[PDB]
Amino acid sequence: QVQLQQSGPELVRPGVSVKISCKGSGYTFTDYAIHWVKQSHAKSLEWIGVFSTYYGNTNYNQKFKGRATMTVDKSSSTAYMELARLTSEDSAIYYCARKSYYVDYVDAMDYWGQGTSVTVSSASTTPPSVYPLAPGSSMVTLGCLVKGYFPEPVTVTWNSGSLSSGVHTFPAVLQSDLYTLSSSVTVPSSTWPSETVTCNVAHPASSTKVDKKIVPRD
Amino acid sequence: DIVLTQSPASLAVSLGQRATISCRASESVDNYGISFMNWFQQKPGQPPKLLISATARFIGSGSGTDFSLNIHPVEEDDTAMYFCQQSKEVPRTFGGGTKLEIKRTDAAPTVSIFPPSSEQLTSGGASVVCFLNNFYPKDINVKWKIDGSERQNGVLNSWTDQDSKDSTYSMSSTLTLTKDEYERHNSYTCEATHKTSTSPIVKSFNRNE
Repeated sequence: QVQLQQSGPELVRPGVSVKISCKGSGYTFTDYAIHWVKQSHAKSLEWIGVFSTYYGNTNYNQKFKGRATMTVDKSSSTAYMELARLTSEDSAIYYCARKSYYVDYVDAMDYWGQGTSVTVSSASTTPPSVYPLAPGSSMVTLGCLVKGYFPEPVTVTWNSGSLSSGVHTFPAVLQSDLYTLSSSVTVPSSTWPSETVTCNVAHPASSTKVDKKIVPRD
Repeated sequence: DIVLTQSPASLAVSLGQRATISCRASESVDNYGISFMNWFQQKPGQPPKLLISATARFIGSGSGTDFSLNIHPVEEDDTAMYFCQQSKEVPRTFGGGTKLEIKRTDAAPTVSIFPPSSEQLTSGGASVVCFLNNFYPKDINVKWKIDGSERQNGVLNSWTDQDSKDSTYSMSSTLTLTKDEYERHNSYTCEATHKTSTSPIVKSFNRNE
């Protein structure tokens, strides 16, 4: 299967550069060019440029002012994009996508990488505090409050991923350089607290994992 | 650049019905009978996915500057942002996106309120959390009351996108106080106004219980 695998999320200080990778598999990498696309929010897709993996030729969107440099490692089927002199306006998800023709002569972007989230900030990496939300003594709803961390992302699971149905994990909110998010899980009332429910939180940027059981109030 | 303008910003369509989304280009994206126009679907948390290129539930139409995407019949998993994109000229450009919402029956929110954990109070903070889950339509307002008086400062809200399975929305509202202010009041109330009831849904707790 055609797959483009991108590098992980980056926290970078303003004024530095960041170099992100996109490794192709499941096809002959140098037979297809690579598009790069910026997504600064849900209603914005902006084309950065297209890179010929075979010839090394590039065509850039002038709006990036030459701050983007596209390169390749043909032996490892990997394309790179370096963006220099970063500001907060460069905080975005960056995608690579394969150029192909589904209709003859019409440039399309047909398989996409999973995206690389870049945060441009001077703020300090900070681990989350994880607070269990239990109700007092149908379905019961339990919660987990993940507060005061930076940067994104955190991953929240319930019972190590065994509880997947009935979960709502909400988008984080940024205030004063710290993120807060919450997650709820709804389970049959006959299953808690007679059985255990645990919030599992991982914050890769601070190399932190926290497990908090949701404990009935005493 | 060629500018692409989509209409509407969002639409709600019932299951099995037809959705039509417009894209207007600032100049022709046609030549030699070929329309250099693609459409993409982006579900939350996922990269865009190519749907249609040039011009069976997804069908592109149009010519010149005037294009549209038709989805028929609409299914629950079609809730997504839809983008048009032109390959007539460099730079490639995208429209601003159109959100497809699945119209379903009204659903009242399930409202749950939580006091601050003992762990948080020990470090001197106090967040009160209210979940308002699995409701439809998406329009909702949450009011926080402390001892009967509305509180505005310290409230932070977050919303989910529409659920790809049951077509509902959920919301989390967190009122954050200091432990000092929190322990000076007794009654904390999350109050939700939603189309589904004439009277607002009230969940509360008393700190001293």
